[PDB]
Amino acid sequence: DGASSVHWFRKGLRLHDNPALLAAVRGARCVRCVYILDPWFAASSSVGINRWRFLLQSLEDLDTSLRKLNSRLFVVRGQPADVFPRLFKEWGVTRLTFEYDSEPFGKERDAAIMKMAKEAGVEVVTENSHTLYDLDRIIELNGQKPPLTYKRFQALISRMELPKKPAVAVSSQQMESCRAEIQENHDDTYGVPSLEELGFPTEGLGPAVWQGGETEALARLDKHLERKAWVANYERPRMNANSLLASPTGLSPYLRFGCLSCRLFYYRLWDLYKKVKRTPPLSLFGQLLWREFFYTAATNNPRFDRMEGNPICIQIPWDRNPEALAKWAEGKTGFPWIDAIMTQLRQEGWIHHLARHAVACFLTRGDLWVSWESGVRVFDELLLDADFSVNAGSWMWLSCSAFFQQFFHCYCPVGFGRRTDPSGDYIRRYLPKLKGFPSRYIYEPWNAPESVQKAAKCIIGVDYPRPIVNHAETSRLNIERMKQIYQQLS
Ligand SMILES: O=C1NCCN1C[C@H](O)Cn1c2ccc(F)cc2c2cc(F)ccc21
Repeated sequence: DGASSVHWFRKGLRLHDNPALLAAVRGARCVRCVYILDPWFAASSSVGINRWRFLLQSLEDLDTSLRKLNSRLFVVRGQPADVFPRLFKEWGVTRLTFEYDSEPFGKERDAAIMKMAKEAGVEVVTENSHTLYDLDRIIELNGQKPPLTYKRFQALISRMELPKKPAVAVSSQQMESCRAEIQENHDDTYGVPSLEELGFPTEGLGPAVWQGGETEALARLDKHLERKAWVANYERPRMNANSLLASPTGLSPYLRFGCLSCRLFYYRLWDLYKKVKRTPPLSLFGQLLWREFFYTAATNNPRFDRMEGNPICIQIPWDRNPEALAKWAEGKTGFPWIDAIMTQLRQEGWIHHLARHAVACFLTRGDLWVSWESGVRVFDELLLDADFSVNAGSWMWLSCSAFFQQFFHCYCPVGFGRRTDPSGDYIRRYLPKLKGFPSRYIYEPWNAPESVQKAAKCIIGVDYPRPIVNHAETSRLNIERMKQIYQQLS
């Protein structure tokens, strides 16, 4: 008997490698794809324009793909626990499918939905295609606790099956054939909203730096895996000035929203390795494996993104310093390297991993001694590839709050920028107020003589702030403080 299925998009915003959507379609007489938009989400949230644009463009891409099959995405407004009982009744739903969510809050949401579906006679299929592995299997093999060091994680997955291959494509014919009739007034209720409807400024015609959606994700995957990009990205990567700019082959926002399947990426990367080198090392997959590591650590920890009550996080007496945090968040620290990175993050929504090391170091154990929790919140607002697991996980790792086995140094907020871009043009691009400084002073403009500041038409302390701390004194004190925190544990 043919099901009436609803496939629920949350992440996994794609039609390729979507085993949950396969389960919705197989043996269905009727299928509807829904995204549930909580109309009061923003009331509790301060998420910025770049993440909203990326989400909306991802939903518009799904709707465009569904229109090719004479169907539509249903953007249902409400909270899942409220709308699903109505949808079940009104649409006569017999099956609900969705990609598994490992994050503690989503797991609790989904468990409640599964209870309500069971009560209503609705079958539920979930598939764990957001990650490479069954995270619960990793934890099970580790004595029912997540690994807390990366080598242990690698040992565990090294005695597990390989990640599942990407699922086969849903039949275009099957999907158009089993579609729900779209009403002409679909957009009364179920349309994808425009950015201007969310109060954001009017969008231009030019493309975003990071255009959302599955179509863009797959085009980027293709370019990313061109042989001509193999040396630059996998054989001999270099952290140079050009690396700091958003790359047209970058995949991380698409992986985070599920516009790109991590299993597809994994096996296409393996395929390219085979062609070029004629069994790859684990390091080939490091980007995906570190992501999986943080997902595994997060899934059973509802306090993962907090310090207090987080069982894996050392309790550190961070300063309560809202003025410093606000300066850090707005790029007003007076360190042009830090400020340019935070400006790029706010303007575009992606910054290089080593630039994330730099600004997170400055906020937490390197300089300002503000809790990593506040850095998590700012990255959640602004960073396209941040989610509960990788954001908090990376901040705890970087700040030596969790996963600690050895100390590693924070980069210098002057020297690291100077080395990465000796030209200073990264600074000039994101902090044009500083553009007249010669490259000798542009990373440390408080050291420029008054003659140079006058000719650069930027007087430090007036047109651009003085550095908010003395880095040499502050970082040595902070190192001393952290060392004592850890050595005292004995
Ligand atoms: O470089 C290394 N070594 C081990 C892992 N890794 C890559 C990091 O995960 C990159 N990264 C993030 C990715 C997503 C996100 F939402 C937040 C962060 C983030 C926060 C930090 F404070 C510092 C690094 C950060």
